[PDB]
Amino acid sequence: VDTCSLASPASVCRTKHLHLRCSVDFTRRTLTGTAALTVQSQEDNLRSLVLDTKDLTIEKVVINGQEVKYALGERQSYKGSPMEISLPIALSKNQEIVIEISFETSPKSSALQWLTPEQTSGKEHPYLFSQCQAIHCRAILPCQDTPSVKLTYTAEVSVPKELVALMSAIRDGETPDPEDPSRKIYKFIQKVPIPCYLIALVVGALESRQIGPRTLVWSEKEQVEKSAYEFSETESMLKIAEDLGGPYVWGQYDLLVLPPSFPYGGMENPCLTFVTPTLLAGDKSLSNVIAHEISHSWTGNLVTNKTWDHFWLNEGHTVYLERHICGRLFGEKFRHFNALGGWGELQNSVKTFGETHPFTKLVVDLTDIDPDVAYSSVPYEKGFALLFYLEQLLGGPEIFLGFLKAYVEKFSYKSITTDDWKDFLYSYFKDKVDVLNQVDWNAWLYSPGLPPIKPNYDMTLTNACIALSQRWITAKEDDLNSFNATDLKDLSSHQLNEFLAQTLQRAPLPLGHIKRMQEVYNFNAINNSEIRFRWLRLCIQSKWEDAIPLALKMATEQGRMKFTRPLFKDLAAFDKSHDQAVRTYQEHKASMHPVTAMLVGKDLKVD
Ligand SMILES: c1ccc(Oc2ccc(-c3cnc[nH]3)cc2)cc1
Ligand SMILES: [Yb+3]
Ligand SMILES: [Yb+3]
Ligand SMILES: [Zn+2]
Repeated sequence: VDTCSLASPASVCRTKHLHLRCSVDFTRRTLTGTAALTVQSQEDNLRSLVLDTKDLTIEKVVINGQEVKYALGERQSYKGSPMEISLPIALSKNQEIVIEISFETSPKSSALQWLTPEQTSGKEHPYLFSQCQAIHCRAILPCQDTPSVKLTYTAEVSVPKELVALMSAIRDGETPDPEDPSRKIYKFIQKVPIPCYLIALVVGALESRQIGPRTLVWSEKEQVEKSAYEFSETESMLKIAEDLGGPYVWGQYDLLVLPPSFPYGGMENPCLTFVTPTLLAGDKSLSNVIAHEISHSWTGNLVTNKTWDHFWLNEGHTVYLERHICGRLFGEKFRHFNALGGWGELQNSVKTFGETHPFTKLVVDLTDIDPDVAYSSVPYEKGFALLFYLEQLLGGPEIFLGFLKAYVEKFSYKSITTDDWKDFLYSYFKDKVDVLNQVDWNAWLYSPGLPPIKPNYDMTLTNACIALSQRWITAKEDDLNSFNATDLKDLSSHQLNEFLAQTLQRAPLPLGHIKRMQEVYNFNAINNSEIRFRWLRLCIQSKWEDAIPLALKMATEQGRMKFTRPLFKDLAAFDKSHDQAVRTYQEHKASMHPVTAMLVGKDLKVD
């Protein structure tokens, strides 16, 4: 039972294939076309079925060349409206039919962001991008919008000829549009069965540069060169991931660097990972996001969560693999450093939500909950902590990686629950069941708050961050002169970020301390988005008025939710910037990504 979907479940019927034929209309801000769904009946005498839709305009439904009856139910908030389709003939079990739905998206589709030329790098062309995870595919096309159903797809997308279209699929050619010479049709093929949240589309003035044997980086021309350098470790990370998870089955691994309003750090769209331009630090320091997206090619894209209640399966295992890739490239001491950092991020999420909050549970119950509202570090970090705890309990990383590879092999091309995962863990580790029976499963999986046990972490790389953070926290006015730029000479950008995170956990600090920190460290000059984000939060929470224009600029010049949401919340909580935070949000609301706009609105209590 997928409580986030209004469609017929996989026990009734299953979509096997989607053939999408659409046109991108920038003037109307609509995608117009036909979604031809190959549906297989799982029941005898099947006469109707239900699909998910959200703000879609349906023109007609054609089956076997004839128009059929359909009805749209009442809208159920963020779940959208169920579409019931009357089949022209009753279907036997395993019988297939093609249902061709003519539709148009709304300009306010929650899956899409339409950008005017002014909102892009080049300033001459418009731009469009999609983001389906978790339940926004229904706001693009009618579908069984549930990760419990996997389908292949083909697509033909008509766009203005001066633009390029890309999808989460293999590029299958381009031709002039035979119905409009001012347009081009780009073709796509996704031969590997995927859940529909993995369907993705981008249309804009895109250029590409090859960075590996199976990787192109795509972006507007202005970002191509910086992107090619930033993500140069991609091929080496793909090779390590294959060693850990088995063959890469997707063919190509391309990267698309989106405009700054992209709401997430990355999105694992198959064949075409989408990334935030906030990774463009100039030193490859934020490349763990690429390692994370690459890992999803196994954990999430091959083995998928059956419902959103089991999303931790996707994230926990991906973070676990991501940390091993970075560990193979930079050492085991670095893997422990990132892991311990992740525990800190989990402490933060638990503190923010509250230790009894249901969203702090590993397995959640999303009935009547908008998944976008539940989104946090919890499934990532509590999921990772569980796996890291199990690794230590079970004999170490080599042993636990053996389980991960077998797990991916066992469940490839399937959608699974937490019970399916636990059963296989027990089956794989049959000779260690007595060890497994010591795990407090009810607490780990179903209880809110911090996990019952904290794993063991090597402290080598963390020690200098903790030492410097503690020097600042315990410093009195007569100690401020003892700080100097030399305090940072032996710290990597990762350690600098960790020093800020540690200090931020004890914020506010006195205003004189924060002013001294700028004087000696010149943190205002740092472009690295992670570091700048934590430094600006530290300044605002410490009531430094000078930081207000810097924090407002970062919150609005980019839209990665991880940065924009806490920056707006900190600015709203500071009396000196409260009014400016609310006004800036209201002024930018129309230009923002629809999900980000909704979430920042809720955070600020501005309707
Ligand atoms: C993007 C948007 C929403 C989404 O849905 C969620 C979010 C959080 C959980 C969750 C699990 N434990 C605690 N929170 C589960 C599902 C996933 C991706
Ligand atoms: Yb081809
Ligand atoms: Yb003193
Ligand atoms: Zn992920």
